[PDB]
Amino acid sequence: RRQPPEEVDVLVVGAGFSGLYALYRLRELGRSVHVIETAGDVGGVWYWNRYPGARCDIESIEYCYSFSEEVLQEWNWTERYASQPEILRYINFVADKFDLRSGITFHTTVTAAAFDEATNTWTVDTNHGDRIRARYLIMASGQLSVPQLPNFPGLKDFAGNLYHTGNWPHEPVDFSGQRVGVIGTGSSGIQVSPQIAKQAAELFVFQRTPHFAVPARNAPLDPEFLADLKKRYAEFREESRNTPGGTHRYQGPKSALEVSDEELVETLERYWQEGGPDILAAYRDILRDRDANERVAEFIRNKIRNTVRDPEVAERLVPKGYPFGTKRLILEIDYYEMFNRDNVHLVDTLSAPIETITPRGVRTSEREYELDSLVLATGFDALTGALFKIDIRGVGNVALKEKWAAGPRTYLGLSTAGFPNLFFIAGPGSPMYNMLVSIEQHVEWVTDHIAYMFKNGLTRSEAVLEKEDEWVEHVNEIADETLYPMTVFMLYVGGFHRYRQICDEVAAKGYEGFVLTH
Ligand SMILES: Cc1cc2nc3c(=O)[nH]c(=O)nc-3n(C[C@H](O)[C@H](O)[C@H](O)COP(=O)(O)OP(=O)(O)OC[C@H]3O[C@@H](n4cnc5c(N)ncnc54)[C@H](O)[C@@H]3O)c2cc1C
Ligand SMILES: NC(=O)c1ccc[n+]([C@@H]2O[C@H](COP(=O)([O-])OP(=O)(O)OC[C@H]3O[C@@H](n4cnc5c(N)ncnc54)[C@H](OP(=O)(O)O)[C@@H]3O)[C@@H](O)[C@H]2O)c1
Repeated sequence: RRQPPEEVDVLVVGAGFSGLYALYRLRELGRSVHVIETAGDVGGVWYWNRYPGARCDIESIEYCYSFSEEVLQEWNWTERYASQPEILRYINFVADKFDLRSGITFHTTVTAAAFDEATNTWTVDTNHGDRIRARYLIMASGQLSVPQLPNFPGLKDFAGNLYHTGNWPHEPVDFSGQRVGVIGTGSSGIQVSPQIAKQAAELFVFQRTPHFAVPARNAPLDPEFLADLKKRYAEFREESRNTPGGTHRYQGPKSALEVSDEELVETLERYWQEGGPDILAAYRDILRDRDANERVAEFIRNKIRNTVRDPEVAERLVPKGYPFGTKRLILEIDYYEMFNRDNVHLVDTLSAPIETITPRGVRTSEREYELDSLVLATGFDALTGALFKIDIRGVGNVALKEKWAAGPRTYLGLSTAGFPNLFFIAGPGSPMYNMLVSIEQHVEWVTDHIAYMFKNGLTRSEAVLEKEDEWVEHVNEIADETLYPMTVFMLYVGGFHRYRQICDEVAAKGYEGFVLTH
């Protein structure tokens, strides 16, 4: 294990996509930088979420780095949507190309960080006892980096094998001949269940809230397509940077209501057959009005009812109530087709809640389920989970967990008043669709600001309380034009293109909203 240095210009937490780029760029900018990563290697979510079927929901050609021309040319994506193993190879390939691991401390977790106004420096501590002093602290700790253990009664009494998709074994697990239970039907559960059902004797999928999922229609990547794209990859990426989703996507111009029944069915079957989340933008007001939303929602519901041979099973797979697209749209591969298998059973925990885990399995208010293995696909902590596991003290030793107790309050989602020289990558308050585009934009803005601080001899950068309140209010206001609040708003819904413009303007105006001092 590598030892974190005593002093550094910038200390980064996290060796996922965000922290690795920050490390690369701050090196290129002539700054001393170092990373602290709990995991044994690089990758972030793609190092932890090694469960079978883990797959990206953004097309390979978009979900990738663009800062390096060599990488864009030498790497060859193979499928429309990259599997977790491939994304990890891609990440390790970048870490190898640029010798990043020499500036990373693995097998180490940041536990405390306190800002000292006297020296304008952060003092960062780790569980292993290391103490690092850094002028700036970059939190690349992620949004879903804390696997959340569902507070199930009697969980410790389970006699079989317990797995969590967010911390999957680094050696493949063979479920052949087992009775397996999967708890959770989000992205993780929908992706891992079809893979497990190929091995297990009996698979029990425990679902509480049913969610929307459309077919991914994953396909090999035409190698000649990739060849032509590489001769124009920089232009293609700038295109992507000028979109609301940070990805190429057709923008439906027509209102979901003004169309006929046959036209709405044919347009949506088009998307349903083409696959992917682009169906979200089939019509311009899917996420703008409940009526347009429900019209597109019923079509998907009926596609479910038509795929599941058993109408009893189908109707509980059909989401109802909350609107379509308000939660990140899941892509499924043979998931709804799974429930037509004879070794798969859908357990509706809305009708029969889980009372306790037992030595032999899971006991709902209906029966006890005997399971050889239990797979928890129960998501992660909120976007603040990685930060709340750290004792973060700012001016006046006020802990961040307190100020953010009523929610995370930031300026631009990048900084928070009372906590200078601290920046969040891909955190709350910023756009979160194609995270690789948003991550590159965030790393560049932050490391540009840090280079700016060193260039001008300034040593303390702090967001202004009033602008923080203004930002929190603006983010809230733009949200009310959408159906998102129907589930301190954390997500910026304005779109990547408009957000980047905002951030560039702030930077082009001497970092308006910040207070730089020495
Ligand atoms: C299973 C899964 C699938 C996803 N699929 C997609 C997708 O298809 N498209 C998309 O756009 N986004 C997707 N995401 C979102 C994902 O968070 C981002 O795409 C991106 O990978 C996040 O990069 P990051 O480096 O900011 O965070 P992470 O990859 O989460 O990296 C954070 C790292 O920081 C470490 N860390 C945290 N706290 C500490 C600490 N105190 N000390 C030391 N180390 C610490 C963690 O161990 C982790 O390695 C997915 C996320 C998950 C979990
Ligand atoms: N690109 C991809 O393919 C991919 C893959 C994995 C994850 N992700 C992303 O990472 C995020 C999390 O994904 P995720 O699937 O792992 O988690 P998730 O989306 O938060 O869903 C967790 C599921 O487990 C259920 N659950 C949680 N606690 C439970 C309990 N105590 N009892 C019963 N059920 C419980 C939840 O039911 P309820 O809904 O009723 O609460 C939910 O269905 C998502 O935003 C997703 O976009 C993406």
